Amino acid sequence: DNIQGITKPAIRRLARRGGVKRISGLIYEEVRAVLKSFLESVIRDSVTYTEHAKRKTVTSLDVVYALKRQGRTLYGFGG
Amino acid sequence: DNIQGITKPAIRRLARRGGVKRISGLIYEEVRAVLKSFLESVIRDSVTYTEHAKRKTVTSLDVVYALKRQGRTLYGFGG
Amino acid sequence: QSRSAKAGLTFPVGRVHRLLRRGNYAQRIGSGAPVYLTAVLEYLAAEILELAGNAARDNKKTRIIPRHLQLAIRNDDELNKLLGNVTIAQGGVLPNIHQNLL
Amino acid sequence: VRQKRREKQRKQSLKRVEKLALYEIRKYQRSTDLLISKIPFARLVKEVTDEFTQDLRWQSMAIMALQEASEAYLVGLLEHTNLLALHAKRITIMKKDMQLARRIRG
Amino acid sequence: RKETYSSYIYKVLKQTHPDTGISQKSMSILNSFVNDIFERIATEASKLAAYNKKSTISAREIQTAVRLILPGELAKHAVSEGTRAVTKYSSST
DNA sequence: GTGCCTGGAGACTAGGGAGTAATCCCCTTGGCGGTTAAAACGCGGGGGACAGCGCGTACGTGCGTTTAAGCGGTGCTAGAGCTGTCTACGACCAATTGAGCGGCCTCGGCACCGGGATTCTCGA
DNA sequence: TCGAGAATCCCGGTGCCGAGGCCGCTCAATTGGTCGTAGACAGCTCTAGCACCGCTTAAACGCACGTACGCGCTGTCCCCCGCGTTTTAACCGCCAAGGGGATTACTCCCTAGTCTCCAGGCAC
Repeated sequence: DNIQGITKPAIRRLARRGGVKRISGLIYEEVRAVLKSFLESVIRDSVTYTEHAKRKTVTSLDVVYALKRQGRTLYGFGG
Repeated sequence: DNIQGITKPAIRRLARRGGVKRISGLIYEEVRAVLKSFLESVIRDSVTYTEHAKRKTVTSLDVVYALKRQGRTLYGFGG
Repeated sequence: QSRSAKAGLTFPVGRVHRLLRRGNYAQRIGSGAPVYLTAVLEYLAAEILELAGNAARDNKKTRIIPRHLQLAIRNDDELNKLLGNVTIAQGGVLPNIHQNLL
Repeated sequence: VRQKRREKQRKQSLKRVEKLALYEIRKYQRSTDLLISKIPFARLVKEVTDEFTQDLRWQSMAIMALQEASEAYLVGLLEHTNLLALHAKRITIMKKDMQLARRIRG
Repeated sequence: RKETYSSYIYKVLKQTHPDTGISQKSMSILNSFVNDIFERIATEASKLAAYNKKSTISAREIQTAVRLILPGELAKHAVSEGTRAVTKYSSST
């Protein structure tokens, strides 16, 4: 069981980091749901990248190119 | 003035296209301002395209290329 | 004997291979590549023309208008994933009054 | 002047034959054509191009594509602000409703 | 005189649904759409070719690009159509 | 600081783009009339925006407890390069053909226009 | 009451401009012998993730005060809105000048290829 890898005070401290003070109880489960729907496309795109690389280990440059294709470019892990 | 050429019933019919029941009297000036801002943001690129090309006609190809550069691409006028 | 008549293709596979060659994209293009490009463009064209034919069928007009193509591209979640950002000229918008105003 | 006679005949035909706000929403949602008056919009985009110009010409189809793209962007922003307006328990929209969608899009 | 898909669009329209007519602006919209998705798959195939040391664009590069861009049902039907046409091409020269 | 391997720097010879003559030439920019559907001024209003109250509950906050879980080690395990070695492998210029554009001519449902049958008024 | 004649409902004829088809054609699509060059496999190592747990260890689970405020009701208050009325410039047609877009191409000039010599650049 790894669907509860994140915990409720972690989302609470992330809300204090952003500026959300008062949090509802459904917000943590909706955050887990939007994390589920958010990571899936980029990770399956990295699986397509690794299939293009015809190997087993997912390399970091494939992750950077997948996040560049999705529109979520990250700086510091390639180039 | 040409910024007030899009009058009040024009924005009223636009809102009725967009499904509004009742509208306020503070909408129209901000609609005209954001329309002027969007027109400036697309026209600057659309005229740098025609200024590079040794031309003075702002061609439909230039405006569809400037629209494709800024995300919102149109279909039917090239490309 | 063209490369299109070697597989029953209709989209111009030799012209598409020419635009891939002299088109500032890459260096080499394999022989199995532009037939597959012709295949996927033919599948997309067949999908959008079948959707336009259905849109012309249920709207009692025997021709294809951009409103039919707009209702084709906007009433499908796979087409909203593919081309949910571009627009169609004189296509109009989606008629959908929200439930709170109703 | 046979074109003028045909135009007068068509104008006479339109003058004789062709000639609770809930109806206009469902009416203007099935319309396909443009909705902004043409030559004042052309004068406006001529004034906008005067800021970043030189006698720069203008094709008519380019101004048509500009009018279509601007109408599409405006109805997109308006359809997105209607949801935030009704979310704040406002059937009547306000300028504060077209501030968050102008803010969180960028 | 520009290389337009218009006759090919009318040809592939006449095979499955010949009863529907086609206008000019809608046909130009179709041509611009197929050119847009063509250049998108072209730059994605060139990008994936320049990624991992394969300058030759084979069927592998463009099938990875089709699996990359399209959704799951669309990529499944597209890879089915592509495998069908590449068998029909490599069989009949 | 010290350093050797290698992309960087660069002139000479084929060989393909640049902008200046040249001329159509089509699209446009500018203005005159009309007429008309749309823009604007105003006026009563009523329905929707807005302030305030009732409340209760559920999260702000704190406390006992478990509960993985983090930091550090290290073998187990199995996935990522690199130099040889050989095979495919996609392009180059040229004769022949081709198939979609330039401009032309033919249908066909939609809107306008006239008769056959029916109904209304008067006359015979 | 008969009958002839005028009005109208419904059926049949005809412009008409956009969809469909077509002859002429002319710079690209096909195939080809060749040819420098990508590239796919393999020994071989080396190196990064995984499991167990040695040893600690803050942190979440969950229950209990308590009060801030989300939702709903009640009253307020006024601002766009339907509507009428007056104005006004948009659209259309048309007259007119002309100005950059498009097409042709040549010396020249800047680049692909070529070999030759040297100063950058992360590793020790």
